[PDB]
Amino acid sequence: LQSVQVFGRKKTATAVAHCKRGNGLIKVNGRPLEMIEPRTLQYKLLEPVLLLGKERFAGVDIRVRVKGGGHVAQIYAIRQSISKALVAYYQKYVDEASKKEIKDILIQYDRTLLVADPRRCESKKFGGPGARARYQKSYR
Amino acid sequence: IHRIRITLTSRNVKSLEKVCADLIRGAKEKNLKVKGPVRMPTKTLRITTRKTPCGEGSKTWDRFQMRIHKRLIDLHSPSEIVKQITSISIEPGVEVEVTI
Amino acid sequence: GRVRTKTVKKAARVIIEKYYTRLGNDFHTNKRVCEEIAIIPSKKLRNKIAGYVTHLMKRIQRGPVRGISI
Amino acid sequence: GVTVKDVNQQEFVRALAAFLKKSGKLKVPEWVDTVKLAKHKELAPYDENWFYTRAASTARHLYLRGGAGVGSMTKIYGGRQRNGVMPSHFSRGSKSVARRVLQALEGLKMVEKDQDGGRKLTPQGQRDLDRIAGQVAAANK
Amino acid sequence: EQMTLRGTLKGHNGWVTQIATTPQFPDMILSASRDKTIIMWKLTRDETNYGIPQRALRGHSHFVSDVVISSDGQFALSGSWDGTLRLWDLTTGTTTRRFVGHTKDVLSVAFSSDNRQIVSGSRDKTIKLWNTLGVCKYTVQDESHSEWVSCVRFSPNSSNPIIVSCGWDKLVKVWNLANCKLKTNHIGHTGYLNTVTVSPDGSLCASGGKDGQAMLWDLNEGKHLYTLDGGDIINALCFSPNRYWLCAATGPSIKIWDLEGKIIVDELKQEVKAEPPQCTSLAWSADGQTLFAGYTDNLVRVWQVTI
Amino acid sequence: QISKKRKFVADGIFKAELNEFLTRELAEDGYSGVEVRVRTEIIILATRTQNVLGEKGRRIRELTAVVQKRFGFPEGSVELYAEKVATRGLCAIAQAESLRYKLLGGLAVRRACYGVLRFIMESGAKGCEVVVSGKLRGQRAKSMKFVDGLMIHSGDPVNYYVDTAVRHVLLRQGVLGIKVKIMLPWDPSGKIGPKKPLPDHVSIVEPKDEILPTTPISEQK
Amino acid sequence: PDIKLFGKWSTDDVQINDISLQDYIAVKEKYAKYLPHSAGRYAAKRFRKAQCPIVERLTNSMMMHGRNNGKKLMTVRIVKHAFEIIHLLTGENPLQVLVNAIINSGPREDSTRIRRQAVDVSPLRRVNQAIWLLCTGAREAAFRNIKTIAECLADELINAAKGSSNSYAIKKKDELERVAKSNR
RNA sequence: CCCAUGAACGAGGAAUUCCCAGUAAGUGCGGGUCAUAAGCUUGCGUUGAUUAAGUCCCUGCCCUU
RNA sequence: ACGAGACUCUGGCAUGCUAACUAGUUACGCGACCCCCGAGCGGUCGGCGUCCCCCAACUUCUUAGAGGGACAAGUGGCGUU
RNA sequence: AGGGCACCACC
Ligand SMILES: [K+]
Ligand SMILES: [Mg+2]
Ligand SMILES: [Mg+2]
Ligand SMILES: [Mg+2]
Ligand SMILES: [Mg+2]
Ligand SMILES: [Mg+2]
Ligand SMILES: [Mg+2]
Ligand SMILES: [Mg+2]
Ligand SMILES: [Mg+2]
Repeated sequence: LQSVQVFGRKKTATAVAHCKRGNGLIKVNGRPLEMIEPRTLQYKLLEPVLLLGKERFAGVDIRVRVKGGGHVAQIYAIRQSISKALVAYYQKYVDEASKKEIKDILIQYDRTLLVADPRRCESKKFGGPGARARYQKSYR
Repeated sequence: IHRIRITLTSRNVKSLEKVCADLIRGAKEKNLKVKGPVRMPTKTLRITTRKTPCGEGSKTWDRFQMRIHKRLIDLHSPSEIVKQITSISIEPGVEVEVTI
Repeated sequence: GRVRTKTVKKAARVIIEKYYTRLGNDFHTNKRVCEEIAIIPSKKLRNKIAGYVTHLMKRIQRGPVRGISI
Repeated sequence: GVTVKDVNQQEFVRALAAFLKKSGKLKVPEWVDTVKLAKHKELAPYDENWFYTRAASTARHLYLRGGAGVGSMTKIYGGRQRNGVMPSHFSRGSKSVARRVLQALEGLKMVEKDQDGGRKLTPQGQRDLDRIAGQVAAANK
Repeated sequence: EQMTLRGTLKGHNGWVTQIATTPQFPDMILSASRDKTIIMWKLTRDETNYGIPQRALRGHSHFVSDVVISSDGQFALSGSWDGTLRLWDLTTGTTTRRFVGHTKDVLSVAFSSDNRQIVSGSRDKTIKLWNTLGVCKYTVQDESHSEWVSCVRFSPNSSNPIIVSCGWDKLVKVWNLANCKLKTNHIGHTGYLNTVTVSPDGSLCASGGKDGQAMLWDLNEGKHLYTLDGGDIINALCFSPNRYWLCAATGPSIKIWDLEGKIIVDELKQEVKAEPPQCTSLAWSADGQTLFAGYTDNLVRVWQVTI
Repeated sequence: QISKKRKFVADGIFKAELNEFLTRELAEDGYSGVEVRVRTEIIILATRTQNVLGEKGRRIRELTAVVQKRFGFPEGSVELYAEKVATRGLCAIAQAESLRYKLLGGLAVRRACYGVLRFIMESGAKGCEVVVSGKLRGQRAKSMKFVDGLMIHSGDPVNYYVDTAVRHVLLRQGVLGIKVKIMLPWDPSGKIGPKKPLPDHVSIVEPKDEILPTTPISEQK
Repeated sequence: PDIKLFGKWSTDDVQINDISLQDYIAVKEKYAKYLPHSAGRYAAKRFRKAQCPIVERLTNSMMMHGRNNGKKLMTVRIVKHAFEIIHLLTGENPLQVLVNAIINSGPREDSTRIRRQAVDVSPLRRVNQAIWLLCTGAREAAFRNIKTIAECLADELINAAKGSSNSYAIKKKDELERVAKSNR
């Protein structure tokens, strides 16, 4: 029984990928990875598989459960969780060399595939509609 | 015996944690099966109000808040033993509710 | 800016003048030594003092320093 | 093996609506040609057979998430209400439409009342939806 | 016999703080690091790389300060600045046991000869004796060092079972393992101490630290034998398993002394306004032909004893 | 049954009203504060507990009776006790009341303020500030400030290092305002001052001078 | 595995003729991405936007005016359809067309108005202003017209790449450089 | 709430406001007010940029002679 | 010496610690449905249950306590250095 | 006369 559970975050969206020894299945909330909406950003989800090849994923089944945030943030959380889950599975049940090479590929393409973006919404302050904008000022 | 649930509530985290630790230490000394302190989400009561008593000047606001922290402890013990354990000195500001 | 105030600078100078033999060029060891030998109320202040201690130790190894009399 | 979650949901809804209309045992209210589906709508639905589409959508939602009542359905089909010169706000769907859809689905025996309240799919309804999903997958392939 | 540079191991992302080798597996070594991981290296000795990272042991919250390998080569014992010790199953790379009780950074760990006991020295100025199940059998704090306990070691000779400890109070102490009571107290050094090592025969104990002097003590006699001069701060001391040598990591360089002649055999200097990387740890191979040295540039260097 | 939010707000409101009532009732008796420990025990801190107790406890019994009647406690459930303030000179409320009654007694403003300042400083405070505002001399109003020692104004440490009190004095010509601020000394024990030191104060341990060994010496234990 | 934008357009054959702009038009190699949507922090530091892929910079500049603020999925779809239209109309690589349009639209000399004085224009500002002019021309062509925004963007890019005077960006660049010459 | 009625307004002169990163802007949701109740305010998330890393030209404030 | 800074709250990190039927995960058992084909250690399930007479392990996700973590600390350049 | 600072100044 070889499995890992690795999360990825984007804003308030959090996706946990369970990656176990398998035949190459990838699901998000029980749906095929190609069925996740919006499909404008389908390549964002497919990027880990396109970069690493289907051969790396051929030996694992990955099921992703995602919640919170919005549509785009969930897309980014899913892709980050898939990449981090594959890296963790490789570093735990395969050699360190394979983990290093796949991690290098992912990092070279995009660092957010492995490292979470820490940006969060800034608090509103009184005297304006938002964090920085102020209400219009009149003089006469 | 009976299953005893102790709910502790406070506005002071440090005193709340001290009381919880003392209760768990007492339960351990009495050799009781005690579920650790389950921490409920902290409640933040907020009141935002204008600073000025009149209506003049730059519209500045005070953001007052109160934080309520809640803990749960589960015990399998007789009621008398539970009361004896809860009879220890309780720090001020901590409200304890025992249910059987 | 990263200008350290007189609190940090004076604490670092006194620490170096009193415990020069236990200090070195390693920030983390200096931080442990500072927290062992001084009461510094906050972790951030401890880190700033240890960092300036490390900087001054490098300067002292490179040559004499006016502020510190060892 | 094909289940609902394996197919495109819009295509599945269209196929299931066509299946319900072809079966023709679904009870349709007399006022389907007069009403609009919510107070935040401006016009009645463009599709004359909107009732079958709504029933298929409701059955799919019950498949995905059982125990939903009329209030949950009105939340599902709610949308943005524009208020003229005033800001827009969320608004719920028509309770009569949701209730009639649920009752018609119960009449088809695809839907039964849940023990804890609300509605759920019967095993027959689950089987019908999975067969429709298989047909959709076959058509796509 | 002059040692030459053979290769480098480039896995770590922080200072290499300790290197461990075992006689059972000549192709496997361990390296602890400040990147909070312990790398198990498989030695290929190929043209491309001398060795590559085989496995990474993770679970420490702070710097890993010291690592040792069990006699059978199946388990590893590590200490860390997070104040805990960990026992690792090398086959799976998971932690089998956690040792808690030190209130500050754990600076040194050591296995007994039969691996039935574990000794740990920490910044809390306390020495702790444990069993393999993670229970602190004994805690020496009354007669212990007045400063950080920087290194603790076990004697390999079971005839006189003793523990050798060195701390930042410039003292070397000997403890009777039977009762964990002080036996000998050495007051030679003038600066804080970084390391104490014991000869394979158990007769010799070498101590080194800030003052740069490597002082030899007779464990049987209980007296100071002599003193060797190292230019820089001594970071690590190691006795050659077969040759009558003493190896010291003096600043950026490595000095080997022939104890028979008390003279320098060789000086291992890395080929270069920045200070050179410091050597932090030394470990001889099982056969004694290969010396592994850890440095502050996140590298391990391999020196081969060449005729 | 009542929600926890409402329960905590209600307990706070009860303490606020009780403190206000005791402030108005026992101002001349040196009242400084009240502690409510749940029978419900109510501890009244005062400089002159004899006047709080009254003739054979008559006044304290009256206070217990009115408290019980107003707040709806069951008869006999609430008990009131009186205690003396440990360091009268370090209580801002006590000093403000003392200054208020000195001013009501016709004492000169400068004399009364300087007397209070000297008493506070002799009590062990790091520093103090006394501000008296109003129609001190003539119709035009002004404020006189008397400061001594160290005083901090900004940041979190003000919350636990500075004790503040504001009081009103009803004179013939109008109201005078009294503000008393006392910077408490650092007390590791925690009795007269905060245990936590000032956050920007770094205290460096003086090393113990030691003699380095000239020659290696070994001892046997 | 070669990476093609939208899975259709390759970057290997794209050539940047102007050597001054070669360091400020990120289009190939490490800058080849499947989509013009990276959610990167290119505005964190100065000059870092030079690393942002040029297609994504165009997509960002299409999110105007206010009513379209933040609708990056819509602008990505617009750019995809515009590239499809460009390929149909010209037979060329849409990336090559975009690069040529930017090169031809960037003004090389401007006036600073300190009476005005002529000054040179840095390559980064050249790229910035080229993108701004192209997007502005497309938007103004599409406003109050049955022609869609994707078609207007495709026409603007094609004309700018050809250097034709039918391009809003080309006309604005010519006016700016003429004024700079006058104030020289 | 329903049916019906279907005005100005086709991007706004002189002038002028706010703002640099999860920010501006778009978008909705809570709290306060509240029997009835948000075009206000105070918070929250969601989508998410262009431009700049400079200056004393304007408006001010400050320092020296 | 006050003010600035320090400070308090907040945001971001921890597969390390503490530990949860008013949070969950994974595993297993039962059940529903799809695929005869390639019917399985299959797929989907916010369907039920597993300290709660007795029947399962854990804390990644959630909550919230303790501690850690960042110091212009490392390298290069400029600077009176 | 010279020198600083600020999207409640400008660029
Ligand atoms: K149009
Ligand atoms: Mg906003
Ligand atoms: Mg809706
Ligand atoms: Mg201060
Ligand atoms: Mg401040
Ligand atoms: Mg109002
Ligand atoms: Mg956790
Ligand atoms: Mg203005
Ligand atoms: Mg302007």
